[PDB]
Amino acid sequence: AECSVDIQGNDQMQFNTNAITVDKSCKQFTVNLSHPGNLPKNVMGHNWVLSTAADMQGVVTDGMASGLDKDYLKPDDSRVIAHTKLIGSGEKDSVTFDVSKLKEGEQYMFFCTFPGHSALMKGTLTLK
Amino acid sequence: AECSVDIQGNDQMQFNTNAITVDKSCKQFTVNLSHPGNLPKNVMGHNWVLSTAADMQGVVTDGMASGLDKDYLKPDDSRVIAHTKLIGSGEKDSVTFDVSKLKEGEQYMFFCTFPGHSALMKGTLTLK
Ligand SMILES: [Cu+2]
Ligand SMILES: [Cu+2]
Repeated sequence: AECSVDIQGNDQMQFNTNAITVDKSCKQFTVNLSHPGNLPKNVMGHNWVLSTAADMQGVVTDGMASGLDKDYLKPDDSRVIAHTKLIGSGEKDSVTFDVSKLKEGEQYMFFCTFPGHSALMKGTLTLK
Repeated sequence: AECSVDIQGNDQMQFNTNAITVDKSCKQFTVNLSHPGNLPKNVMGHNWVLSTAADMQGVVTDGMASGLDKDYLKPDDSRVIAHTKLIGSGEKDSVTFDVSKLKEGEQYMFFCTFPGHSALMKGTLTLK
């Protein structure tokens, strides 16, 4: 912990946390995502994407349209604050981002953009 | 209609109906399944599988273990009353089964066995 969090996406399309707090003293913050299940990336791939709560739906919709090869994210989507790659069973990936890109008193959501998964795989992130 | 129903499973991992009623006047019943989305079968394939409610979990778990080559269904699973093939985008399939294989007073469930889909892709079938 301290400026990092570990999250897992499983074969039941669930993240193992639904809320992340980012300490305002952290200059940067790292998310370490792993996949503890046994299903492959094409069937049950997961990623972790951060946007404002207001931008989440447009990022999910355009992520689906980008497809498979683009890790279901529109390239250079300006609304994505940070995101991982899409990972399969047994993989891991991290993203570190600057905490100065987050405002106090704004609502953020993290979610997975694999088709259909965001209904279940989503949570809030807040500065503290 | 009445002795047949048209169902579709889309890219949002949902069926367009979650309850089917089979009139006891029907000697046979036909299910026509289509996939109106753009995702491929190995990423978002769908099938329509019928069993008793009590047998659904076992069918889904064993189905998952059989893999894509088996259309995610255990070969000659006696718990499956009827099923289609697994189809991808723009495909369709149809299956007809005998209504006397259903009895009144028993709870039946139709569902998709592609990994993870049955959490949302399921519904009741009732003989009325
Ligand atoms: Cu996911
Ligand atoms: Cu399905």
